[PDB]
Amino acid sequence: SSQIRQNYSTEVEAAVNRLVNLYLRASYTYLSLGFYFDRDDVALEGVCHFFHELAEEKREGAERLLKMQNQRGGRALFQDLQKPSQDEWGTTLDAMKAAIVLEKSLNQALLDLHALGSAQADPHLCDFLESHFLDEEVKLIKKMGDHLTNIQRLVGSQAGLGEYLFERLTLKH
Amino acid sequence: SSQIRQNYSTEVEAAVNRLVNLYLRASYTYLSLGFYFDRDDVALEGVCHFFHELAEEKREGAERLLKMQNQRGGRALFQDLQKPSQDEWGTTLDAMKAAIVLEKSLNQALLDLHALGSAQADPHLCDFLESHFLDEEVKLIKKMGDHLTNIQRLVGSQAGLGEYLFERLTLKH
Amino acid sequence: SSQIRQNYSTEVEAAVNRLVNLYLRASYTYLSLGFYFDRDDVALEGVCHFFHELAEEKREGAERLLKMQNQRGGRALFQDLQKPSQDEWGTTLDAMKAAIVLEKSLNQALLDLHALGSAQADPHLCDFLESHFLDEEVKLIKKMGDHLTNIQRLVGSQAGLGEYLFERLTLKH
Amino acid sequence: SSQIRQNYSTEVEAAVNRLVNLYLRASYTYLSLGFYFDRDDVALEGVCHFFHELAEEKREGAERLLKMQNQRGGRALFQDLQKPSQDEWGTTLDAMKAAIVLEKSLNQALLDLHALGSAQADPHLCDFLESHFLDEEVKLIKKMGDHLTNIQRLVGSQAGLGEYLFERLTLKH
Amino acid sequence: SSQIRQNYSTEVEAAVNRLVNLYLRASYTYLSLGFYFDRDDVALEGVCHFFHELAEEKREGAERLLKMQNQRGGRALFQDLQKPSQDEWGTTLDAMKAAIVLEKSLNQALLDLHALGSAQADPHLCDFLESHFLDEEVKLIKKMGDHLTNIQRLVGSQAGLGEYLFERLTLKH
Ligand SMILES: [Cl-]
Ligand SMILES: [Cl-]
Ligand SMILES: [Cl-]
Ligand SMILES: [Cl-]
Ligand SMILES: [Cl-]
Ligand SMILES: [Ir+4]
Ligand SMILES: [Ir+4]
Ligand SMILES: [Ir+4]
Ligand SMILES: [Ir+4]
Ligand SMILES: [Ir+4]
Ligand SMILES: [Ir+4]
Ligand SMILES: [Ir+4]
Ligand SMILES: [Ir+4]
Ligand SMILES: [Ir+4]
Ligand SMILES: [Ir+4]
Ligand SMILES: [Ir+4]
Ligand SMILES: [Ir+4]
Ligand SMILES: [Ir+4]
Ligand SMILES: [Ir+4]
Ligand SMILES: [Ir+4]
Ligand SMILES: [Ir+4]
Ligand SMILES: [Ir+4]
Ligand SMILES: [Ir+4]
Ligand SMILES: [Ir+4]
Ligand SMILES: [Ir+4]
Ligand SMILES: [Ir+4]
Ligand SMILES: [Ir+4]
Ligand SMILES: [Ir+4]
Ligand SMILES: [Ir+4]
Ligand SMILES: [Ir+4]
Ligand SMILES: [Ir+4]
Ligand SMILES: [Ir+4]
Ligand SMILES: [Ir+4]
Ligand SMILES: [Ir+4]
Ligand SMILES: [Ir+4]
Repeated sequence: SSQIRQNYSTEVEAAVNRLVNLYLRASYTYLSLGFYFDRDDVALEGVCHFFHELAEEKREGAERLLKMQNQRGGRALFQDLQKPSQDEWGTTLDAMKAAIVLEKSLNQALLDLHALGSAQADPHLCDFLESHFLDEEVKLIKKMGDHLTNIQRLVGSQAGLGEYLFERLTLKH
Repeated sequence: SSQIRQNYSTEVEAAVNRLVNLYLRASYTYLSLGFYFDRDDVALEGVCHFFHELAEEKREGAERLLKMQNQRGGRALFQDLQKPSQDEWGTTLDAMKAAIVLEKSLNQALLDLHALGSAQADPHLCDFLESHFLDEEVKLIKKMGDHLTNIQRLVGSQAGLGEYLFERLTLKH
Repeated sequence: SSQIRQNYSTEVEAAVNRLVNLYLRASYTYLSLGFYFDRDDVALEGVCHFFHELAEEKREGAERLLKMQNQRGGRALFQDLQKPSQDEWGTTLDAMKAAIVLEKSLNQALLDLHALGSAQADPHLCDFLESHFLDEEVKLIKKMGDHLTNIQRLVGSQAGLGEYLFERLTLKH
Repeated sequence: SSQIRQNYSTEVEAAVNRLVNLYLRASYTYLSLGFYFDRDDVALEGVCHFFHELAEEKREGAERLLKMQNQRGGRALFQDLQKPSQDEWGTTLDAMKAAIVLEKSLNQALLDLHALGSAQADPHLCDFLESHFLDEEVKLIKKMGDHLTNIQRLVGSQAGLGEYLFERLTLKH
Repeated sequence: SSQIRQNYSTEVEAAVNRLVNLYLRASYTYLSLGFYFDRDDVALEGVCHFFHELAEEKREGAERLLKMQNQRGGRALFQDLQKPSQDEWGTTLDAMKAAIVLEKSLNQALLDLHALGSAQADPHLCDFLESHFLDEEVKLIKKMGDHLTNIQRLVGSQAGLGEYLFERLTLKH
């Protein structure tokens, strides 16, 4: 409310609600990725676990944004959550490529909101993103890039072997 | 690589490689300062320890920059490391004056890189420097200034006495 | 200084300063090797760790030489540190071959300094090298030779598979 | 005896007996130095302790030589122990200068015996000296040189002040 | 001696001395196998360890036979120990095939000595072999046969890969 709100633009408020929607959509995408790798005809437990953990992390990011919206006196507004872009996610390589495309879209949304906060002279917003989001996203994208390189090295002429070995020896089960 | 790189300018990448070189050069200067105060004809153990700890801290700073270069998808490029500016470092006062000149050159390089990141709208870079470098450097320069004042108070007409007492009663052995 | 110096030739003093430069150059080479294997497009953590540990070990060797220089009353003299011979290090096999070439150059420098100490009738120098350097170097070169053989066995017709498996099952992560 | 003796020259045997005499004489000199600094008109406890510890260390060195003489099948032969060179030892500076002259005479005797062992192709003798004596002597002479430099820095125009402060703040009480 | 000897034939006594020689020869063969797999150009630590443990076990078997020879009042007689049949042992498969040939020769010698004890009505001898040797040998030969099958499965078209993986994932390091 207006009782606490100070230096918190309507533009930032609306962009925070849109970023909550993006993070919840990303969480839903990772929920779908994780259950796909739990199928009996896919059966890669370390890949399931990897994506299920990211579903939780993206939900938590949305909840931290909503907490901050209320700390600044803005009002949460929820929109429909679109379903994920695919029903089946292919190989671990296909899934990791889709994940890094998703993360770079979140990172660009964070950078766009930081730029809006900078333009609005909203240093609390800018610090909030720097402290809780920007480095978490750079670290995650580096880890996904590391995983992509290792998955790609393992395809060789024996793709099933490579997919098994990556799941067994890199990912957590 | 281009697989992870996002919002990371070639200007920042090059300036990070130059700052790694500056931090490694500073580490090498402090290595030389510390071994000079271990000479049998100098023999000030607390001064040796002070500079040897700074050699480690500046190496660690370079390694954190290199880690960040790879997290952003830039490429580390190493150059020759120039030898320190002196082979013998004079009195503890001379050495502490040389140290604060070195630290203010590092601090200005940090501030210049922060300004470049600001101009490039690179908030991850700016936060990285604010979080791991800028306050560490202000604290160190304050401590060196405190030490300079105490060393200067102790010169009096008995410079050897004063140098001994500072090493014994302020510095760590 | 001349206050403590005894049986410590100017030839040995100068050769110890050159060996410090060689060890620091080797440390710098291993720093570069380790950050190359941390690139997102290389991404071999066990290889990164292997080389980063050697960077530390070679720095420590240089510092033990400098300590000994001062214990004998010689004077440390630092020179420029040349950059490593490559900016990119190829495969783990290429990197391990470069590492064993580097180590055999250090070992020959140790053996040359031992021979000079022998010729100068400097038994403290000879014992110092025997006690802290010669067996450490033989052990390291044996381990690198063991690793080269295992890497070479794994190339087969599936080089990426082999590189992954060596990193996962031999090297430490 | 001839029952165990092997590769142990009569020259080395005699030189070991002479070195025992030198170490016992050095022990006796340090006994005198320590009791002089315990006089009520001298009264420098940290200096007393420093020299009394060296009296013990030099006795222990003689006893290790005698143990080795019997392990090699040589025969200990004792000679008269000459009294120390002074009855009163002056200032801490005078005493530390006398101590480093004494230690460099012991070190030259060690180096001479090592050279004789080398010439006699007696590697057990050479290793024994390298392992238990040569580095102990280099470390001690470095510490004495460090102390001389600090004592000299403290003389200034207030020699009594400096002598008190060195004893209080460097030496152990 | 005749003071304790009872029901212990000269035939059994001589055959026990021959079996000691066979076990010591087997120990020597396993010593050679283990050091071959420690070569830098072979470098299979789990294979080294496997054979070095068998060298110890075969020595211990010989020592238990010698203990029993003296408990029965026979007299140990030692013969020359022939060197192993090869200086280089080929692949892990070649080495494991040589090991099972060696073990089946030991097992046949045990069975022959049991038959002699049976014929001599020497139940202490027969029980001694049943209790300490016959099942140990059946268990070892089963384990070697298990290993041969797994090594053979791994040759495929990538023999170096298979040899590495067997050493890493079956044998102990
Ligand atoms: Cl709606
Ligand atoms: Cl260059
Ligand atoms: Cl220069
Ligand atoms: Cl007499
Ligand atoms: Cl014979
Ligand atoms: Ir799951
Ligand atoms: Ir799951
Ligand atoms: Ir799950
Ligand atoms: Ir900002
Ligand atoms: Ir693991
Ligand atoms: Ir987990
Ligand atoms: Ir597991
Ligand atoms: Ir030091
Ligand atoms: Ir130091
Ligand atoms: Ir140090
Ligand atoms: Ir900023
Ligand atoms: Ir400290
Ligand atoms: Ir690393
Ligand atoms: Ir590393
Ligand atoms: Ir590292
Ligand atoms: Ir030598
Ligand atoms: Ir393991
Ligand atoms: Ir480790
Ligand atoms: Ir005393
Ligand atoms: Ir005393
Ligand atoms: Ir005493
Ligand atoms: Ir020698
Ligand atoms: Ir103290
Ligand atoms: Ir003490
Ligand atoms: Ir005290
Ligand atoms: Ir081994
Ligand atoms: Ir072994
Ligand atoms: Ir072994
Ligand atoms: Ir039977
Ligand atoms: Ir074992």
